[PDB]
Amino acid sequence: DIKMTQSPSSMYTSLGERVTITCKASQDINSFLTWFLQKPGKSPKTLIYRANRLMIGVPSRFSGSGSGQTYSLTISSLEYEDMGIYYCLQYDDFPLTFGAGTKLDLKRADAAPTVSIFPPSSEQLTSGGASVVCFLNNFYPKEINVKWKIDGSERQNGVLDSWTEQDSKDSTYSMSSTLTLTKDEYERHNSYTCEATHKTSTSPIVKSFNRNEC
Amino acid sequence: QDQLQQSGAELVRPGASVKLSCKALGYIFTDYEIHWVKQTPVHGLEWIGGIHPGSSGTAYNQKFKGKATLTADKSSTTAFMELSSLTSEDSAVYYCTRKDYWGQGTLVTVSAAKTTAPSVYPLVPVCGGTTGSSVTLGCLVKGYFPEPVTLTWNSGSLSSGVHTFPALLQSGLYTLSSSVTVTSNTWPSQTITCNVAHPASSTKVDKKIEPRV
Repeated sequence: DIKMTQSPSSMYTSLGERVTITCKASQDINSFLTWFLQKPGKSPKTLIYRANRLMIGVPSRFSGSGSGQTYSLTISSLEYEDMGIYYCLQYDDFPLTFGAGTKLDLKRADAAPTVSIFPPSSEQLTSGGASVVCFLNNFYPKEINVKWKIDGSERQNGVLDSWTEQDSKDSTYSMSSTLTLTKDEYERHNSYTCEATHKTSTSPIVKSFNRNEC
Repeated sequence: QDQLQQSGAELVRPGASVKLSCKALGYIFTDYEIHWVKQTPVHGLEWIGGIHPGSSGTAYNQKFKGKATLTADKSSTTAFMELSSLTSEDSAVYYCTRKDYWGQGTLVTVSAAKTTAPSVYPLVPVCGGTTGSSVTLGCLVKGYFPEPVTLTWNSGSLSSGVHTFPALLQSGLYTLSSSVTVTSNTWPSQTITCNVAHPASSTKVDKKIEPRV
């Protein structure tokens, strides 16, 4: 059907520089394009209408451009209020379709995670379930590897991750890994390791524990 | 004025129906068409259909023909959206747009689950030697319904070293973890508590993080 392809999907910029996003439709859409911004729990706000025209209360650092099939939004000076997700909308022909989104994230120096592993709690073991939790706190960039190992073998079923967005105090990311088992399954094996790979070190970061202390 | 004001969040059981509304203010509701857009983490934005307050001409996206139903009322200055025979699949943030101005979105959650108070578990490190210059403690809030939960450490005094995580979903019950990082001279001498509130089921629980014996 008509396809909109946005690029890049995400970037790392530092306040004060020029970013440039892109949409490209599968057929000429003769400048029927809106560019909007979506922010953490807000109302999508239109910045540019009909490919290059501004919108009521919008700064002039934003600037639409392109024609035919390729359209490109510009920000000459990334302000801190400009952080969020940019989409593009084609409204030439039905059905209306949108791009995938482009997430602008603050850039910073590399930072390895601080990993912590946590045996289940006794109160939980009394119910039947056993959750092993790994915390991977304050790292940058976002790209990270977390593997779970039960007595030296990798386990995949029952793993479940949750990430946080950039920390606006240090610009890092945080990770919560939880492997949930029965108390029955849990008690059949002894060593539990949570192993993280990340750009900062060639070797993985390991945190483990033995189920009976040793 | 720009305004478009949407109906409130809805928690609905599977197989039922909801009727969302989108109030227009500050322009002549008759001269522009209203479009309804769907937002899912999994699928990005999707167009459902649009209505003309003026001509009363509706266009539907083939996917949503039969699910969605647009209608309008000229005196109230409102456009409606009856979603029908709901299923998990329809859970999302629904918006109303004119192309230039968007409403705020209305969240729909379709689920069979009844109210379920969480189970708070404390997460202390392992018994032996694991104490460098800082210690990280934890807290696990599992099995609640529905969504909002308040999680605080020592009710506010601890904020620097806190990390709460977006609640996942696990069998239609929510699961949430939170971590805290303090100095070696802080725990376990002074006490660290995990304050958890779940208005719906009226739970307010402090759970101390005791050292493993």
